[PDB]
Amino acid sequence: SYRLIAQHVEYYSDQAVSWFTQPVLTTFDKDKIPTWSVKADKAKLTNDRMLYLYGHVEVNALVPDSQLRRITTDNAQINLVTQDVTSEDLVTLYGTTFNSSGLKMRGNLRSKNAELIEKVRTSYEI
Repeated sequence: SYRLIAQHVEYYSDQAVSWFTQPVLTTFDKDKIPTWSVKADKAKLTNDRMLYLYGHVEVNALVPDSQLRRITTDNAQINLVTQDVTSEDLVTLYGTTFNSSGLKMRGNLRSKNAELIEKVRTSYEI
């Protein structure tokens, strides 16, 4: 369950793609309680429900029961059916007990897990 709100939108039927200006995506759990908010400057939605997010991507947790609180990156890709998320850019994961930075990320909004792939630094270091 999700909602996608945006300002300008263009849909082109030949490519079957929508382009959104300032998308705000809200995902919801079994009971329609909002659980994640995802914002970006711009997004492209494909025919098979892959959301590509571009510019100032920000993922925020909306429930207290999540160790991962926030993710930021220049660009990210979400599958809206399985809730997988990826970024191939620099990423910052804000958690409950420390924050982390690295190059690239893979994760899932339904399990609430996210991992950085390379060059990983934490806020508690040194």
